[PDB]
Amino acid sequence: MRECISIHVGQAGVQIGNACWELYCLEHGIQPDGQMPSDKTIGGGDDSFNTFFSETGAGKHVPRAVFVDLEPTVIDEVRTGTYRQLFHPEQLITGKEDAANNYARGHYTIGKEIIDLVLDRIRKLADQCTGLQGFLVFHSFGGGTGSGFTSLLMERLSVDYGKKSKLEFSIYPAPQVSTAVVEPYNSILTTHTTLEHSDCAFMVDNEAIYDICRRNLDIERPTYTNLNRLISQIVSSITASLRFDGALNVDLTEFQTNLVPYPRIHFPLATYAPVISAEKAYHEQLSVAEITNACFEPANQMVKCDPRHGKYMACCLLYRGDVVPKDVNAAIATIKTKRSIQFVDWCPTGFKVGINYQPPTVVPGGDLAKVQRAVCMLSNTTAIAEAWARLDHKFDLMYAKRAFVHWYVGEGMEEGEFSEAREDMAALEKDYEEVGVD
Amino acid sequence: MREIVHIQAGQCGNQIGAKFWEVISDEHGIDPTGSYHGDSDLQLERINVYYNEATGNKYVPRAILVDLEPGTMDSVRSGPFGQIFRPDNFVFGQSGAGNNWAKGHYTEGAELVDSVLDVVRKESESCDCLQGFQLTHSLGGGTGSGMGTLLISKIREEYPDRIMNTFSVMPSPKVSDTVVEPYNATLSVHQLVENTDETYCIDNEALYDICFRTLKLTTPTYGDLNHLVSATMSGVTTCLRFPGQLNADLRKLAVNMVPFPRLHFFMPGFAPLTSRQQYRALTVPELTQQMFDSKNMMAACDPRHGRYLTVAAIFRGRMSMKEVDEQMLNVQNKNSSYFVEWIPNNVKTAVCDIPPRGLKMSATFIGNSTAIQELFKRISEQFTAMFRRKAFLHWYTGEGMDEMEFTEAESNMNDLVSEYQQYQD
Amino acid sequence: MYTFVVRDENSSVYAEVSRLLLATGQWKRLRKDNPRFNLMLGERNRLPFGRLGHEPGLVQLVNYYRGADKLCRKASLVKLIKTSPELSESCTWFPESYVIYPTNLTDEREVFLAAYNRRREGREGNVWIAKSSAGAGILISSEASELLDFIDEQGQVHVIQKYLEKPLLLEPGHRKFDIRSWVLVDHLYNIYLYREGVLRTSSEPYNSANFQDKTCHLTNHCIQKEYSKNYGRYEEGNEMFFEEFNQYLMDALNTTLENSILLQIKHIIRSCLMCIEPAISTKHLHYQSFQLFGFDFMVDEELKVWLIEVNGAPACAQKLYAELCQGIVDVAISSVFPLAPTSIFIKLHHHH
Amino acid sequence: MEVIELNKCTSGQSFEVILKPPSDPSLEEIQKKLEAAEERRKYQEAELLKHLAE
Ligand SMILES: Nc1nc2c(ncn2[C@@H]2O[C@H](COP(=O)(O)OP(=O)(O)OP(=O)(O)O)[C@@H](O)[C@H]2O)c(=O)[nH]1
Ligand SMILES: Nc1ncnc2c1ncn2[C@@H]1O[C@H](COP(=O)(O)OP(=O)(O)CP(=O)(O)O)[C@@H](O)[C@H]1O
Ligand SMILES: Nc1nc2c(ncn2[C@@H]2O[C@H](COP(=O)(O)OP(=O)(O)O)[C@@H](O)[C@H]2O)c(=O)[nH]1
Ligand SMILES: CC1=NN(c2ccccc2)C(=O)C1
Ligand SMILES: CC1=NN(c2ccccc2)C(=O)C1
Ligand SMILES: [Ca+2]
Ligand SMILES: [Ca+2]
Ligand SMILES: [Ca+2]
Ligand SMILES: [Mg+2]
Ligand SMILES: [Mg+2]
Ligand SMILES: [Mg+2]
Repeated sequence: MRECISIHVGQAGVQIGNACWELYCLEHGIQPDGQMPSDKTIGGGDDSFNTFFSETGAGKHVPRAVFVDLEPTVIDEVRTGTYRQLFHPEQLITGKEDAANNYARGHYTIGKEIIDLVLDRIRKLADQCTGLQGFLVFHSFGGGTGSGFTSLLMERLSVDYGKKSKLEFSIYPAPQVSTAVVEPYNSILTTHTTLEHSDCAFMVDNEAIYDICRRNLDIERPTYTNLNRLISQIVSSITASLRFDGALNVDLTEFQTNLVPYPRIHFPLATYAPVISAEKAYHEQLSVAEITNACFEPANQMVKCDPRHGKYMACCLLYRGDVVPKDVNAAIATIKTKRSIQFVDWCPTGFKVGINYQPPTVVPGGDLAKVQRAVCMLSNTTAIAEAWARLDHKFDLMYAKRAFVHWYVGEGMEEGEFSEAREDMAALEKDYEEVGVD
Repeated sequence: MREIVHIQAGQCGNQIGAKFWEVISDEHGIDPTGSYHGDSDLQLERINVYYNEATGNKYVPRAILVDLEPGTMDSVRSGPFGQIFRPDNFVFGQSGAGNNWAKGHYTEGAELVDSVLDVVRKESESCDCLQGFQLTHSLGGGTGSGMGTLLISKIREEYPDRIMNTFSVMPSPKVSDTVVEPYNATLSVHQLVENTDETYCIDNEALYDICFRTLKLTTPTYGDLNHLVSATMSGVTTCLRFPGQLNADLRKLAVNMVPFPRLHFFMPGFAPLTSRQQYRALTVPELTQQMFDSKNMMAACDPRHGRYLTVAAIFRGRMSMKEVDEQMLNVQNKNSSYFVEWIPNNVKTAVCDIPPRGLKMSATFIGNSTAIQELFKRISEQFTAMFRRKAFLHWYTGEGMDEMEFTEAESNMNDLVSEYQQYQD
Repeated sequence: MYTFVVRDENSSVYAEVSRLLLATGQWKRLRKDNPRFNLMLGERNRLPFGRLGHEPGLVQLVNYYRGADKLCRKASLVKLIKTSPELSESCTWFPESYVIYPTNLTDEREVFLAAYNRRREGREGNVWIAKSSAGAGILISSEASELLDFIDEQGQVHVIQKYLEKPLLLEPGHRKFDIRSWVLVDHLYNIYLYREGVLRTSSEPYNSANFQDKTCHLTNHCIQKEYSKNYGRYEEGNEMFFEEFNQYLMDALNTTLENSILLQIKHIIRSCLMCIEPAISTKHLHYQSFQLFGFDFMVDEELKVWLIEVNGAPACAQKLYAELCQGIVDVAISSVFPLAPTSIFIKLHHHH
Repeated sequence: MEVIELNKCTSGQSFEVILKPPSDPSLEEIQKKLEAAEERRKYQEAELLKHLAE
């Protein structure tokens, strides 16, 4: 068994992770007070769920996670919520004033005074691990912390844990749920300083999660609670291979091995289905060919874009529930003859399939209905390049006038790091076009 | 606990801040004795932003009343919410400022400034994590304008990393106390361009024309004007006083609202503004048409003449946050030629469940428009009309000022208008 | 008050639509770089499709289908037909074509020579035509050596297809001609055929013994108006509309435009568009698409309709601009952004 | 349509299906950027105090 440490940076990172560890305890049968009746090995053991949870002498199953925020309001929710007895105070770290949506404030000014503290707390968790696999970093591109302090943490993690793997769960900024303006700057700044240090990042667009809350769940004004409960459902499907028995995506190394051929192009796309409203009278259960066939509809993409005009480099199908391999192959064959699935010539045209018989656990009193079989597809598509273009265009429209550049320059940062990072993104879009277009 | 230190200076600064504390004390459910008597926990959620917690569950506003004469503060202490304030936060002299910017900034005000900064230090030291300072005052008098700017110059020196917002009432010959109001304004405007992160411009002519014409008030008075500013100040501070998805501090708000360090002068608006047909529930489309209407703005500037860099609207009351996104996203896509197309998504909206006292719903408007240059153009005109003849300068040269410093304040404000201009094209 | 943008100042078709929209008083044009819009009249090449459908509270519509160039490129179409099962390589209405890359850059040079050598081996016609998307650049010749050499002198992709040696000829005149149909595809993928069409004829008698003087062979409206000497003799601007042509088919051949040609044009159009539907549709997309096409057809002496190419940015006839543009607004735009007949189109039903 | 590497266990199974064959900064350097930034804040804040001094 090899452990996996979780790190949540910023409000988005903290809240999301908080909903995740709620879903984890329900999926593994872990009570709010930490007790796990099914766990017969008391005080220790090398089971598949122990990669996320540790065990005390008193039978308390504690997560291997860390919550870091520069303002205490969001983390105090964890210090007093339903699952307050899970974490101990070491894992919850809070500053006093935030980075005011400023990246320079999260990377330099403020982050400099707390960076050593977070590493010391992450160290304590690594000291319990017999074989640390790496870290999963949850953060937002928009926040000053999730963008600024995250990159600084990532840069350090590569120094103290060189051979370890680091995955990301990044919240891509959507103006529909955000009242900020300087988000395009933070995003391009955090992606330039974290690129060489992240082995695989899964982007979630608040705009995509938002619509799925209105179109499928019939929620007129989705809140962060609605958005988080859905995001954690995807986080669960992508991390169950590390928390259960199986052979597909068993350790963090296999995420890059299976999903990332080229180093800089490490941004898969996530597609999930079904998403049914609990308020519905009652839904006819979809077949395996139906939920699988839905993994190609944009409405169920964690990032809005058109893969029909891109090329694939990898493709994983993580099923959960009543799914048999026979049905997966048939559904796959039918999808090829109808869909446009163009792979790159230097990669085989294939799919890696993983099946977990436990259906998706739904939070009691939640927005999602209980389904008999759900699937989450991960696929490295050059179509995801659409997301970098939109964000780059906004960076240019503002930077062309130096709008807001003084708040950043006023925290010690140099203006060159704006064009220095923008030049890098211009290269990233250049790599996607070399691999997808003719 | 993100505390804010409130300073109100001068006759206007105190009379307005007095009603301000009288307005938000009612929303948070705090009687004139500091006792809480509300029925909702949202009232106490972020209550420590403006109120300190004393013994016996008493809530004492974190304000510092400043003036160089006793009159205006004798009425506050003995007025409606006079007892709520801290008895020691009353810092005042006896000579007065004689509506002279030099007496508040260089001579009389300089003699008292130290004792005020000592009170500020008592309120700041006990702050768990200070957000910043907000100052209410007028820019056409002596104390608030003169000593107010001095008090800002000395607060940044001791707190160079704290945010500083001002509610600055601009003078207007249509509602004029003295003829030297252009001078006192031009001198402070440069101090605000330098040492303030956010200045809300509140023209008295707009406030007067808003009462006379819209509110059908035949004979407006200073009190009636202060009612508007009270409702407006309450509106813009909602994000910092009540909870919800919108978690914000002054720096977080200033970062998204001020694209250039010197163009931080906001012109606010409020709705509804109904005369006594006053109980008719105002539809969402009605609040959004007035809130974006020139007649409903308090800077006396025609927005259609300039361009918006950023615009924020905050609604209050139990309404449809879905229809809200619709009506706002309507006015934008119907009058977009007035928004700069190089700041993506500059128009944003928030919703608060707690409405002002006695309103099904309201809407505050916080605009950062280049059209505010019209406000600095009228001042500069009235200034030059007198300064060219050196009229009334003896009140100032007698206090120790040179004519050179007047020519500088003029040139500094003319640059401000030039800087606002290049962004309008 | 709807909002739109104009990013193609050269589109005569959508310069007229933009004028009508403003004439209704309920549309407001913005700067070509303003993002808050409902309808975009984008550019031809490199249209930023990736930025659409991302403005909150804005339903957005564009006048192009992303990926439709598969049907509007010389070589791209010959490849689509041969590789798409919906069309197969034995396509009956598309002249036997071959994609030929110059020797200075797959390539069907050998497959072409295999078919060219069997025609000459059976005393059959062997007149081929060379042409590329990089033309204003066409060569007609019965010699395979002159064709492949004319392509080596170029530097782009050329296509060599069989030249119809027996095209239908109008009378009097003994002259060649082509047919241009305008198809409008809305956002629901309903295929609308314009009831009106144009015949771009040649004012020179067709001569099957001289392919050098390319005037009596290429019926382009720009080649007859520059190299021909009988322009405007038989019909104005070498444009014969369906009324007079349908009137000619009844006098000389004893048939009707609908039965002998229009039934096939109404069939070729359905085939080309339904084929690429699974690739270019915007049914479940975040934005919406719609585009006007220009189907060029050949008609031989046996009253058979052939498909030459499909224009993506097609111009319209001077006498049909007003009627067709008004229809574009009624069906393509007003259906999406309604306002506050007897359709000029012939809807071609199909199975989505 | 070839299925390879079929691994079965108690709580699931995994496999691969092939349809068609194929056709850093050190710690010294990170301390300089952070301190270099800390110096430009000291510099700017120094100018501010020297400006308020005048
Ligand atoms: N999906 C989702 N997005 C969130 C959530 N909370 C915040 N966001 C998004 O995150 C962005 C704001 O950045 P934050 O992460 O909240 O800011 P931060 O990380 O705390 O950094 P600072 O505020 O500068 O201290 C906005 O785009 C929000 O839409 C959440 O709970 N779920
Ligand atoms: N296989 C073929 N058989 C007979 N004639 C042909 C032919 N291919 C092309 N032509 C002639 O060439 C003309 C079309 O030329 P082509 O379409 O290749 O150039 P172009 O695309 O610039 C003209 P358009 O404006 O219609 O797109 C037709 O008028 C037709 O008479
Ligand atoms: N809205 C409003 N404006 C005021 C009030 N009192 C004074 N003013 C304005 O402020 C200016 C005079 O400033 P003043 O209050 O005397 O400043 P002070 O000398 O520091 O007390 C005049 O131009 C008035 O228009 C008030 O109660 N309400
Ligand atoms: C007081 C302040 N209120 N605000 C503010 C800005 C936008 C919306 C709501 C509030 C500031 O920036 C300073
Ligand atoms: C309400 C709020 N409006 N805003 C805001 C910010 C930038 C532009 C427009 C609006 C806040 O920060 C909080
Ligand atoms: Ca155990
Ligand atoms: Ca590494
Ligand atoms: Ca004295
Ligand atoms: Mg934050
Ligand atoms: Mg006075
Ligand atoms: Mg052409």
